[PDB]
Amino acid sequence: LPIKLRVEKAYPEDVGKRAVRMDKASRDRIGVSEGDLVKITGSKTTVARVLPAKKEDVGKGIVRMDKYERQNAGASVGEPVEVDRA
Ligand SMILES: [Zn+2]
Ligand SMILES: [Zn+2]
Ligand SMILES: [Zn+2]
Ligand SMILES: [Zn+2]
Ligand SMILES: [Zn+2]
Ligand SMILES: [Zn+2]
Ligand SMILES: [Zn+2]
Repeated sequence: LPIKLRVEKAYPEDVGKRAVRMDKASRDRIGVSEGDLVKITGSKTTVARVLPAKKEDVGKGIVRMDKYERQNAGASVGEPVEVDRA
């Protein structure tokens, strides 16, 4: 089973990276470490590398995604997506 996390915007420093940020609890729940590939599915599905959360975001059930990943997952900011190992 995947986990669900709420889409939020990427920090500018991560825009144009095929990568998303999620905290360690979230990584632990799907069994991935920083640098591994995750599958992300809103209404569409895409893949991206796992980055750790910024400190301000630890413990939040969010996943930070830039515009390209949001487009490819078919998900808007504030909507949940399913995240699983790739
Ligand atoms: Zn920064
Ligand atoms: Zn990207
Ligand atoms: Zn790993
Ligand atoms: Zn890093
Ligand atoms: Zn939507
Ligand atoms: Zn929000
Ligand atoms: Zn749902």
